[PDB]
Amino acid sequence: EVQLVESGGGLIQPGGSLRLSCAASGFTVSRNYMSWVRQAPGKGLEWVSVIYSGGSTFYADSVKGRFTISRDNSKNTLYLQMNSLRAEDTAVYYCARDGDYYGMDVWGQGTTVTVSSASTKGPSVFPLAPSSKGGTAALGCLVKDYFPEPVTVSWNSGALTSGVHTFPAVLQSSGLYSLSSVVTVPSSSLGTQTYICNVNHKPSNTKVDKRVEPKS
Amino acid sequence: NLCPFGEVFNATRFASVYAWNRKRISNCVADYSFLYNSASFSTFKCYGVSPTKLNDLCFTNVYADSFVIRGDEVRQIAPGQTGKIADYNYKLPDDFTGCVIAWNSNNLDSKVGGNYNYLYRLFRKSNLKPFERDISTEIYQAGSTPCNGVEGFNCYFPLQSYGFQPTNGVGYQPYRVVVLSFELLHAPATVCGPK
Amino acid sequence: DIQMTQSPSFLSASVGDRVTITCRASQGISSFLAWYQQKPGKAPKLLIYGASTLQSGVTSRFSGSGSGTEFTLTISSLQPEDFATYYCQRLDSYPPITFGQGTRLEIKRTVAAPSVFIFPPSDEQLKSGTASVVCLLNNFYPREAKVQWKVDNALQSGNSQESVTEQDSKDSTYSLSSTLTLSKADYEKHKVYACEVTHQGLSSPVTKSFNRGE
Ligand SMILES: *[C@@H]1O[C@H](CO)[C@@H](O[C@@H]2O[C@H](CO)[C@@H](O)[C@H](O)[C@H]2NC(C)=O)[C@H](O)[C@H]1NC(C)=O
Ligand SMILES: [Cl-]
Ligand SMILES: [Cl-]
Ligand SMILES: [Cl-]
Ligand code: NA
Repeated sequence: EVQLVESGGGLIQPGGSLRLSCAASGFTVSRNYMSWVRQAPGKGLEWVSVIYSGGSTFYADSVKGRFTISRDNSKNTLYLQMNSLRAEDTAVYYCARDGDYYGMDVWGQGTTVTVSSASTKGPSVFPLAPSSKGGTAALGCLVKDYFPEPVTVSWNSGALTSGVHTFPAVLQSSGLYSLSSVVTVPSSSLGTQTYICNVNHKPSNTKVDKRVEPKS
Repeated sequence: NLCPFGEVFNATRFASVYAWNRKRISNCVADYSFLYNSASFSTFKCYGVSPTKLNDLCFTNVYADSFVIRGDEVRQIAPGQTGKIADYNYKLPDDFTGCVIAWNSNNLDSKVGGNYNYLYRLFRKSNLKPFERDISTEIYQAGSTPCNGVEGFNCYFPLQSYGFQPTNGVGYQPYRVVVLSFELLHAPATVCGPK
Repeated sequence: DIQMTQSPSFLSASVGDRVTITCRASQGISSFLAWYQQKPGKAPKLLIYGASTLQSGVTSRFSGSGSGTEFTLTISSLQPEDFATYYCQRLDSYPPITFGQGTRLEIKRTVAAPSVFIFPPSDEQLKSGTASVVCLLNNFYPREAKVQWKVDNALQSGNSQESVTEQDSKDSTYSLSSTLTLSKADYEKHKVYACEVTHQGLSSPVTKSFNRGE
């Protein structure tokens, strides 16, 4: 089979070091241009590094002097050693067999790198209470100040799935993530049906059930 | 008896970099004035030798290598460089003694719709030694399966055309390059300056 | 460096349509251009190289054209697996190596105005010293929408963040959440909190507001 299998990504503090690996099958690493390309959350593709079959190596300006691309022919494997990591290095990293004029035809599955000085923390869950004013109301949960990703949100232990929008988390300037999960329900159900959001954040072993009801 | 530097610098056709031309200059009087006065070259860099004193020096032999590359790649025609050209097409030694001269030739080597005569070697297992010339056209094997002379997966034709178009940015436009190598050995010096 | 600019950023189409997306190089690069496709959470897939050569195994419905500065990717008959993001790349394995910023191809539907809701901060959060006010824009199309926070009729800039869902799998709309963050003291220094939503489906902007307290 022709494939690239990546590993080595993970969570690390700024200034730390991480090695990514990329095992190849279906072609020889030492005989090709091999490139690393990364993709920050919600961004486009950024070329990181390349190694020629003859051994020449090149780097993008953003990582030059901090990253080192290398290979092991006996294992047919590409490596990227990342030093002096910074928050903006956070990305999914892909390896690829590069062909210059022939483009990059074989890509790995990607491995995720997160560089942050934030402490691991479970979220606070606050209600987004249905307004007191077709009769459809909206309610929700604000899942605030957690790290790292991800959290999962369900409603009424899975029995409420229709009309649920759980938004992508945003990274706050504090380094902690925040997310909202909302649901539209019939206004007539506000008095009778109980609505509970179930928030799971496995990195902190946090499970929260927050009851969302009208306010006064 | 003046050295035929005009046959090299003013040649109508230039070679591809992978098949760079070498002219052996010997038994003649070398006048290097055409390099100083004109300011018609965009690159004039000398190593191991003083540029302004070339007319005062004698040498055992001179070599004039000539080819065409991209402007972006002229920086690779120097000692200690890396990249597709220096690694797979034309390699200078670390102790190079001579000069590199280059000028933009977009009006001569670019053609509308792409000029496909100038090529560069794109695939090669290892780097070139200094002054090595690889003219092989065998299909490059990128995997374990032999190619048997047919292109396909893991089987690339090793040369790629520059396809010079006049609309190219300056970095992707053709540049003509002449490398003068100066050889001083324990032999009679056959190339001297004026007087 | 030679820049690579893709247009447009978001492009909506239907199944069966003929679609074209454009990539512009700031300087001529002959035919040294590649086209890639990427679906969310997956790795890029090489579609075209040499501006016009179809990568083996890729369906013939993809065609690349152009040479110099203007390049186009054309999908002759749009199939549902084509909805993805598309990138271009200058072909030259030597720094700098530049990709276009991408064009997301999305499912076209009719215009739907957002239903807007505002949520004051909970008392529980106010106990902690921070106030998050949330504005929800539910089930709208197209994605372009503008949320403007107003605090006592003063337009707020630099203290809000927003998030947009993926296109809903069954009705093809989007939803947007915007969060305005203040300290407790700043929040208590003002009365009227409002979000004003402008969207193609609204004749005029819709404002949802509350007065701090009741
Ligand atoms: C290449 O050809 C050019 C053009 O014919 C030569 O440059 C001219 O040389 C004559 C002879 O001294 C001068 O009178 C002209 O003024 C030069 N013109 C320009 C535009 O430079 C050049 O010498 C030739 N190069 C070689 C190495 O023979
Ligand atoms: Cl390699
Ligand atoms: Cl760009
Ligand atoms: Cl839009
Ligand atoms: Na020479």
